[PDB]
Amino acid sequence: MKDLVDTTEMYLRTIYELEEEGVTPLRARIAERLEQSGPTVSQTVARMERDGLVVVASDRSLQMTPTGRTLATAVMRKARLAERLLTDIIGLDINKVHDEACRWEHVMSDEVERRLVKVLKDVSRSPFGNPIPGLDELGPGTRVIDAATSMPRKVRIVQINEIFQVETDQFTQLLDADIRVGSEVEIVDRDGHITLSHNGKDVELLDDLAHTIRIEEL
Repeated sequence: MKDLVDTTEMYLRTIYELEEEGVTPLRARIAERLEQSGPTVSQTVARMERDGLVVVASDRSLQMTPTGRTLATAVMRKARLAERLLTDIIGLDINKVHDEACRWEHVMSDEVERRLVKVLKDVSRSPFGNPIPGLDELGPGTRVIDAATSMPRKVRIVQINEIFQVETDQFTQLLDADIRVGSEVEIVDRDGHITLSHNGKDVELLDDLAHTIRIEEL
């Protein structure tokens, strides 16, 4: 949980900050920043290149691939929401906030993040002045097929994406129990998702629709 994957996250955060600061992301630069290289950044970077997280450009700068950038962004979002939490609510001494949040970034789930944006006064910037990125990405709430569990719960519909369906029979089925963009009950079992809407009615979705309809926690 934090001694391999989090090394990767630390490296990605460092590259992100260097770009943010207007500094060319060079390996030596990353090395002093993290007080590493002995077990050089070189071996770690080569590993990230294999995983498709970054590419070493012609000069020597590190360019994050789109997937790497998406991961780097989530890490910065978690760190900065942690800083905001540690400062506004916990009240930890500002001189200790940076280091604590650097550890916390590796353990905060997306769900905790969603609650923090709801509980914090302002999530615009961190206490250190930098903007908190990826708030949008947080919330396409999620593919129904994944967000569903054997344990029922309410959620809100962000998109049905009927445009992408081939199996039309369920459109009217949904329309009857309403289900357009409102709370509903989600549940799994024999891998078949059912749904209850504002009108106590059930609709057993077919794979196609279950993979496509996207909800959003509330």
